[PDB]
Amino acid sequence: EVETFAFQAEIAQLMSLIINTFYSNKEIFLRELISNSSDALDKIRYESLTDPSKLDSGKELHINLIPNKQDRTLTIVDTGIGMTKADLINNLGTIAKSGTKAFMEALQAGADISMIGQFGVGFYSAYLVAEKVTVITKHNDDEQYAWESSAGGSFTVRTDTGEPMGRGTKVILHLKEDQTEYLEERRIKEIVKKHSQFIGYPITLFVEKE
Amino acid sequence: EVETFAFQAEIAQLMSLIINTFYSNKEIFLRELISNSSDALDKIRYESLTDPSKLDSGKELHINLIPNKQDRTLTIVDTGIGMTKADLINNLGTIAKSGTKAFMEALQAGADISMIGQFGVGFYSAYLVAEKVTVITKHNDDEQYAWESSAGGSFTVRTDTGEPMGRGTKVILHLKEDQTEYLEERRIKEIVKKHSQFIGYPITLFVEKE
Ligand SMILES: CN(C)Cc1ccccc1Sc1ccc(O)cc1O
Ligand SMILES: CN(C)Cc1ccccc1Sc1ccc(O)cc1O
Ligand SMILES: [Mg+2]
Repeated sequence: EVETFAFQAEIAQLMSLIINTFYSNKEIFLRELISNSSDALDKIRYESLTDPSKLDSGKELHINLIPNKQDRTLTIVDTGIGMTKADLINNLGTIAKSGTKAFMEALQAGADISMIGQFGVGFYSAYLVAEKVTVITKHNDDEQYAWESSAGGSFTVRTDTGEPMGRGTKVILHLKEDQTEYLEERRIKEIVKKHSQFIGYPITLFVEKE
Repeated sequence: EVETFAFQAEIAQLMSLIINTFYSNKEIFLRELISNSSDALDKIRYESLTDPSKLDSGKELHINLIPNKQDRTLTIVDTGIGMTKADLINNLGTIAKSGTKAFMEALQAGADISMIGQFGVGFYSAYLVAEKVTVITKHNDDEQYAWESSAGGSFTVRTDTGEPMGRGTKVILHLKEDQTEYLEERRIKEIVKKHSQFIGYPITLFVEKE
């Protein structure tokens, strides 16, 4: 079963703004997704402080960056707290309606798109570079699910019978045809060093067979 | 009953660093505390999206800044999710052990104290300006508690029979004798505009009788 949901009007508006506004500084999408991963890792760490069994689904707390030039995908994997099905449907665990409001009011007051993460909706900066985003997630309290959207007002949720993850979130960015620089090792390294050099979890940039 | 707890060695180390390092840019303490309040407000908002009764303890989501020159206190009040007794004992709901580690490693790599909030331990920047901090908190799942510390390696927790808060957190900064500029209306306004101008909750700066 694939279930299809409509985005709330404000989130649809946010994604259309991200897709259609001319804005050259697209590289901040990776900082925002790594920041979300770090937040998710913080959350499972915090829960584990009083219930160590929370880590039975995986003790390692890390972020992996996986480019694939054949599929034209960049995948960000974390072993953080993950998302339940209900979290996925609630705009990926965000307060996206109120966050979008505050982001829009800030843009009116002289903010720019790079400040999106201050308003809790940094995930949607993925659409600066991706035509489609697939999110695979596993939370301790639910089964493994796949969320997907190519924007256009709707997203799908289905149970994921793919590779079991144990716990965490994978964001698969199906890149736009003119955004393949974000598959290049030196480009990813540059962005991580520029924007994410002090993240408190190991970030491993995977290599590809040439 | 007043219970006294020792800080973990790493947190005690962090507070001693904050208290003893020469660092003139102390004003960032307010940005960090407002940011924590905004995070707590985001959390109760998110919970309320699927269980509206979470707001039975108070529908208003806001931040108040209350200077008191007679007591020499600056109080930051929020109606966010609040903290249970267990949260208070776990370093105010932070991952302070791992966060302190990452903050220290960043300081070695060219970070400065103003970046403390990136590592989840921004609360402790309160000790840039306060000799003592009192935290009154009420979470939906627990009773109202008061946490207190003048650093020096220990903190206390007691049930609070003061004014019932409903839900949220009050951080009371008992300011150092040479830090009373942070009670001045124009100074607080300047800092809020400089560092917190896009927070998505109303921030109300209370006035005093002269
Ligand atoms: C809402 N929670 C239950 C989970 C959660 C909380 C904070 C941050 C991330 C997350 S999950 C996640 C979402 C987006 C992403 O890009 C990476 C992630 O790890
Ligand atoms: C751990 N949670 C259960 C609560 C919580 C989560 C995130 C941020 C703040 C908080 S509570 C709080 C702590 C410090 C402060 O300065 C202001 C606050 O509102
Ligand atoms: Mg944050």
